Amino acid sequence: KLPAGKPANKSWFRHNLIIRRKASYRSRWGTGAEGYGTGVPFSDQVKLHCVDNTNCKHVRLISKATAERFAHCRVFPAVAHRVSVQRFVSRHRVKPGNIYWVCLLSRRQTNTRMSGLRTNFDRNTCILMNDQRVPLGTRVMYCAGRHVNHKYHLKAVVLANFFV
Amino acid sequence: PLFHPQTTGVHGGVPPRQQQRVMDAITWKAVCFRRGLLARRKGGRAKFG
Amino acid sequence: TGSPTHQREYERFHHLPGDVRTRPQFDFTFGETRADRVMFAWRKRGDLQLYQMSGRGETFVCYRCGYPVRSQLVAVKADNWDYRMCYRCYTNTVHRGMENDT
Amino acid sequence: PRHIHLAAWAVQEADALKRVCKIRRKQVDHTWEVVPVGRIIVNLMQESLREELSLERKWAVTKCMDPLSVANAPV
Amino acid sequence: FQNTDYGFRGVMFRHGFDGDSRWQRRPGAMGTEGQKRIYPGHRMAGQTGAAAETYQGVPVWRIDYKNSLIYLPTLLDADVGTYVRFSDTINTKGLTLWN
Amino acid sequence: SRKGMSREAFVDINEKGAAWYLGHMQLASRTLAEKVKDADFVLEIRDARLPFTTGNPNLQKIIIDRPRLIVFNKAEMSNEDCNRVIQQYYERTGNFALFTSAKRSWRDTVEAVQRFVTHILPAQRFKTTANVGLVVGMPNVGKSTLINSLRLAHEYQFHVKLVPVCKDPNIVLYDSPGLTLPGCFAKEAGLKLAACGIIPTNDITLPRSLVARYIYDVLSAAGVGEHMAECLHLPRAPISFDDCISMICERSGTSGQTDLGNLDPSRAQKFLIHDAQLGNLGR
Amino acid sequence: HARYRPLSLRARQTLSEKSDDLQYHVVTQEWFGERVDSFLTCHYPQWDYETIKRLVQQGHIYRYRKNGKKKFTRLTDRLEFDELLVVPTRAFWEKQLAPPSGVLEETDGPKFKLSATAREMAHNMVLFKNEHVIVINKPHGLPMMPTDDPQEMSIAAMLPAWKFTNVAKPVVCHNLDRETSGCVVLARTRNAHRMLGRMFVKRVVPNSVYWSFCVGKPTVNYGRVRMHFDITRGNKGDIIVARPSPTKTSKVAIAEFVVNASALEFGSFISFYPLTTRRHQERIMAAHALRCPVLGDAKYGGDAAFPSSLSLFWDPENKGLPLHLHHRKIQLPYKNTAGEFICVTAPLPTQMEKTFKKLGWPCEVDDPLIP
Amino acid sequence: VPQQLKAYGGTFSRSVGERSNHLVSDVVLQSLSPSSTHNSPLLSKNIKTKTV
Amino acid sequence: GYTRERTNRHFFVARANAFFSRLPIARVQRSLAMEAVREGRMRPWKYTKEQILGAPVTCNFEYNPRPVRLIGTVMDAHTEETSIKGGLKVYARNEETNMMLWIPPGNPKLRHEVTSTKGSFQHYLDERDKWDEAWITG
Ligand SMILES: [Zn+2]
Repeated sequence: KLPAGKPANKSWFRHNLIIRRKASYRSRWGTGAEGYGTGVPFSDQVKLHCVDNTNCKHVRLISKATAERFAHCRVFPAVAHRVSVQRFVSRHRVKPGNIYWVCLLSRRQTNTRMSGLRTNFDRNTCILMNDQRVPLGTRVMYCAGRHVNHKYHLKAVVLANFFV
Repeated sequence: PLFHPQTTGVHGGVPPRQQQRVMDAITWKAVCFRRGLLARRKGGRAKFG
Repeated sequence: TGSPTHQREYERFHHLPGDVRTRPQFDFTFGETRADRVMFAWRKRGDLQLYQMSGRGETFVCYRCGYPVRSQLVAVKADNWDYRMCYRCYTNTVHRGMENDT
Repeated sequence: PRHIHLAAWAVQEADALKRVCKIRRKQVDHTWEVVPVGRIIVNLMQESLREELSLERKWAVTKCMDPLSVANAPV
Repeated sequence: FQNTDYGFRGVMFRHGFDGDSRWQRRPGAMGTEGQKRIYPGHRMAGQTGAAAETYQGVPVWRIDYKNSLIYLPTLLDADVGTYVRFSDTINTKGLTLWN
Repeated sequence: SRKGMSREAFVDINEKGAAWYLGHMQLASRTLAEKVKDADFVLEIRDARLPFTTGNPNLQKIIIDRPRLIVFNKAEMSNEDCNRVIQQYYERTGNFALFTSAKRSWRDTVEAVQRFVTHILPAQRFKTTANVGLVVGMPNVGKSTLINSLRLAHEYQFHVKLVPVCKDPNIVLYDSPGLTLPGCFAKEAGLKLAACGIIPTNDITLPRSLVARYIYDVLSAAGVGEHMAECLHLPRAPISFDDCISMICERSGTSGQTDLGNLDPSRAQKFLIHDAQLGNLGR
Repeated sequence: HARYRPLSLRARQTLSEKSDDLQYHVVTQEWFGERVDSFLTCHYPQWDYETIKRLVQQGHIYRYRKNGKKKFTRLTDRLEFDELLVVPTRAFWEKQLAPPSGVLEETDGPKFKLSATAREMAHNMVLFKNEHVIVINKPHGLPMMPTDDPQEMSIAAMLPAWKFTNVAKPVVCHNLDRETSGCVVLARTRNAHRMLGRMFVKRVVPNSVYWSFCVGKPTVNYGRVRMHFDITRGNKGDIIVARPSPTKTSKVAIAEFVVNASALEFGSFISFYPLTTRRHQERIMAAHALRCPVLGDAKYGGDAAFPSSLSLFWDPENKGLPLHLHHRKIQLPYKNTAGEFICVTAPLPTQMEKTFKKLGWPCEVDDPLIP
Repeated sequence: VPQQLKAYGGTFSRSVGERSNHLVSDVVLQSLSPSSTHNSPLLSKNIKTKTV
Repeated sequence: GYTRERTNRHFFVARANAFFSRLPIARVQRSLAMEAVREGRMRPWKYTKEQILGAPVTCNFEYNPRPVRLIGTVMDAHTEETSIKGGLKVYARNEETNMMLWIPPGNPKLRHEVTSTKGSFQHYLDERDKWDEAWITG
C-alpha cells in the first residue's frame, strides 16, 4: 500500500496516458455510428496492418488511446510484430523488435465525420514512421483518411496517393 | 492486564467467560466444518452417504 | 470553556506554565487549513519552535523525555519535524537555558 | 539541406500572394522538404533520396483514372 | 426542460464508472481521523430521470415564424411534448450577446 | 522465455540454497587460487563444443602447478579434430583431459577420477585423511548435476561443501558454486552459448531469430550449406537464412509459423543433427 | 585515529577507571553552586560547548562526591562542596584504546581551489535551498566521492562551491552511484547533518523514488523486492552475492516497485521506492529480481540493457548510453507555508527525457506515492 | 481446538517479597536494590556511605 | 436527503402531445426536404428497395485539395421517398481499399448521384458477398 497512512491507486501515470469515459447513462463510448465523438480509441496491444514497402507487415500499438479524432495531437508509438522476408535498404531492414511511430490510415470500426458521413474500412491500416515524422516506406498501398491531411503528417500526405 | 495471574497456568490468563464465548463460536464453526467434511467423505450425507 | 469567539484555542493550555501563556506569533486559522493542522506557532525560543494543531492529538515521541506523548503542543528543533519535543520538556529546556544544546 | 531550405523559402515567397502560412524555420528533414502550393506541391530532395524514392517514375507510369478500373476483384 | 424519466437505476447506470481528512505524511507521529459515517456527497443508487435541466448558451439555428418553430442544433434528453423554456443568454466569453 | 535476464547465467546452488553471484571471474580469481592451493587436485568440467569459452580463464592463468583433470562433456557433439588436438595439448601440459558422452560424464568421469587419484596423485602421510579435489565448472554443464548426485548418494548412505566419491582411496570433492559463472557476457559469447543450449533464449535479450541467424552464418562461413540441407531434409541447398527458414516451414507443414520453423534449427544444433564447434585457440 | 578498538560498556568503564590520565577539579567555596556546564566552560576555554555536552552526556566527564561511586551528571546539575570533578586528558584520549568523542580532537586539513566555471556549474546544479538543507541535481557521469584516480572531479570536491554565506561548507548526507543522476542532499550545519542522517538509514516508510526505464516488463505491475547481499572483496572489484534467504554476514535490500507504464513486453517505466540502502540495490533488483535491467546498465545487464528494440531512438552499439535511472522526489522533514513536507524533485536527464518524449509518455508529472 | 485465546501461557512464581522467597537465607543472597531495601529492616534506616 | 432529483412542478410535468395535432410535423419536414431540393443539395427520389438495390452510385466529396471521387453500389436505403431523414449505403472499392460508407442526403459537400436508372439484385448479391469476404479477411 502506498502512500502508507492513505493508500492511493498505483495507476496514476496510466490515467494520464489513457483517455477514459465514465460509463454512465449520460456518458458512454458509442459504437461510432451515432455521431462525432462516439467510438473508442484503440488499446495498447491492438495489432494492425502496416501498408508500405517496408518489410514490416503487422504492428502492435503502444499508445493507450489511438483514434483518428486526435491523430494529430498525439504520438502513436508501435512495435513491428510479424515482419516479412525476402529471397535475394532501411525500409527492408525492419525487425520484429524495433519500435517506430505510426500514422493512422483507416479504422475497421465505424468512423463518423462531423459532416454526417459514416465509413467502415476493412483493415486497420498504418505506416511506419521515424522519430522525425518521416515514413520509412517509399509509398503506400491503402487509402488514408481526412485526419491524415494535417500538417503533422506532411510526408504521409505526400506519399499516400488517395484519401477518403 | 491478565485475569488471574495465580491461575494463568490453568486458564491462559484470560477470563473463562470470554474464553467460553470464544470456544462457543469456534466450536460452532468446527462442528459445521466437521459435518461438511463427513458429508464430503461419505458421499454428501453423513448418516446416509 | 467556550467557542473560539470567546476563547482562542491556544488559551486552552493556559493552566500550564511557559510560552503557552503568551499569545502565539503566527496564526494559520483564517487563511487556510494546513495539512499538518498546525493552527498556532510561537516565537522561536532558540532553535526550538512551538506549534499547536487543531486535532485530538498527535502521538509523537519526544527526544528529551523519550516517552510517547499525545498532545496538540509540539516543539520542533531547528524546523526539523523529524525531532519533535513535548511541551513539558520544552518548558524545562527553556527554563534551564538549554534551548540550543539538546 | 541549406539549398533545400532556401529553395523552399523562395517558393513560399513566390506564392506569398495567395500563401496562407510559412514553412518551418527549423528543417525537420535535412534531405526532403515539401512546399504545398494549393493544388500544386513541390518536393525538393537530395540526389540520393530522389533516386531512392522515385516518385516521378511512379506518377508518370501510373495509369489515368479509368472508371472501369474499379470493376475488378477486391484486394 | 425536463429530462426523460429513467426510473430508479443503480450506480452503474447513474454515476457509473466500470479529499483527505487527517493522515500522517511522515512516520514522525500517529494521528488520523477515519470516516465514521456516509458523507452527504456520495454517488449512490437512486431515482435518475425527470429533472429540470438547463442547457446554457445553445446557439439558435433556424426560425420558422409561419409555423412558429425554432430549430436548435442540439439534441435534448427529453421526451416529445415537454414544455421547454427559452431565455436569452446575457453574456458569453466575457462579452454581451446584444451589442 | 519472455523474461529478459537469464537466470542460469548467474544462479547456482550452495549448501544454504540458491545464490546469485555477480561480477566477472577476475574478481573471484584470488578466492579461486586460494581454494586450489588449499585443495589437493582440480577437477574441471567443461563443454566440448565450446571448451575455451566454458573454462575459467583465471584458473588457467593463475594455477598450473596443481594436478588438474578436465572433463569435456558432449564430446560426440563436439568436433573430433579439435578434441584430439586439445587432448594432445593437455597431454604435453601437466594436466589430463577426458572426453565424455552422456553416460560417460555420468559415471565414467567418476571412474576416471578414481583412476587418476590412484595412479598419479601421491600417497597421503596418513590413511583416515582424504584426497580433496576442487570442482570447477559451470553448473548448467553438468557440474551441478554431478554434485547433486553425490550429495544424494551420501545422504542416503547416512540415512564448506565437501562430497565424498568413494571410501577408497578416500576421495572427496570441494564445491565451487559461483566462481566460473558466465554472468555478463559478450554478444558473440552469448550467441555461442545459446546455440549450444547452455543459456536459454529469450524474446528480448537474445532472440531465437538472432541465435539461428548466427548459427546459419557460421555454417555458411564453414561452407557446409549442402550438408546442412541434407541433414535438415529440405530439398535444395538454401541461399539465405530467410530461404532456409521458409524451406523448413514448408517441410514442416503448410501452416508453418516462421517462429515455429526457426525454433527447429536450434533444437537440431543442440541435438547434434550437425556436428560443429565454436571456439579458437593457440597452437 | 587508529589504535581504537570497539569496546563494550563494561570494557569502556574498566578502561576509564584504570586509566591514570584523569584530572580532578575540586569544588571549593567559590565554585560550589556553579553549574557543571559553566564550570567546564570556565576551566576549558579551548574546548567547545559541543565537546562539553558530548563528554558530559556520554560519561567521559563525571564527578566524585566522596560517595564511593562516580556520579554521572547532566549539564544543568549544580556542583557540591568538597567534591571532585573528573575530566580526561589528551593523554587519556590518545595513549589508550578508548576512542574520544568525534569533536574534541584538533584534526585539520587543507583546502582546494575551484574555478569560476565550476562554481557556476554548481550554482546551476543547485535545486532547493533553505537555512538547513540543500538539494542538488547531481548529474549522471559525475561521481560523489573521490575516485580511485585522485585526479578526478567529485561532488565532495565541488562542495565548497555552494557554501552560501556560511563559514563551513555543507556535508553530503547520502551518496549516489557514478552512473545515477538525481537529487542529492547536503546538510548546511553539523546539527542539521546529525538530525537528517536518521532519514537515510534503513526505514519502513519510503521517502524518495527512483524513476527507471527497464528493458522488458515484470510479470506484475506492483510488488515488493527483497534480496540479501553478501558483498565481499575480490581481485580488483567487489563481488556481490545475492540470495533470497538471510545470512549472518548478509545485509538486506528492500524496495517497492510500481510499473508506472509499460510500452509492451519490450520496455517498461518503473518507480522504485527503497526501504533500505545497499551498494547497487535498485539496479540489482531490476536486473535479477524483476529480470528487467535498466536501459543503460552494462554492469549487470551487459549486452541486454542496450536492446535492438530502441534502435530507432538509441544506437544499440553506443555503449556510452547513460543509465536510465533517476533519483526523484526526495521528501524532507522540513515543511512549507502550506503545512506539507517539502518534496524536492529533479528534472529528468537528457536521455530519459528523450526516451519518454519518443514513447509519448509525459515527463513532468507528480508522483503521488511520495507525499 | 482446546483453547484459542491466551494472555500468558506460562506460570508465575509463588514468591512475593523477593525472587527467592522459598530459598533459605544461608543459600541465597538478598537483593540490595532500593526497592527491596525499602522494606528491609536494616538497609532502610541508616546507611553510611560518605568517606574520609 | 440534502438534494432532490425529481421535479413535480406543473410546467415540467405538463406535456403537449395532446395538442400536437395543431402543428403538422410531416408537412414541415416535407417543406424542409423541398427547400433542400431547391437549394440543390439533393434531388428528389422515389424508389423502392428492390428497385434501388445494386444500382451504381458516383460519390464526389468536395474535400480539399483534390475532391474524392468514388464509384460504388447501393447496399441499402433508409427511406423509399424524398425526406431529410434519409441516407444511403455504398460500398466503394478502390485499388486495394474496400470501404462501406453511409452517406446522408442534403449535404452540400457530399454530392452523391445514383448514376443508373435501375439496379440489379444479382449485382447487389455478389457485391455484398465481396464485402463480406473482405470484412472477414480483415
Ligand atoms: Zn518530553
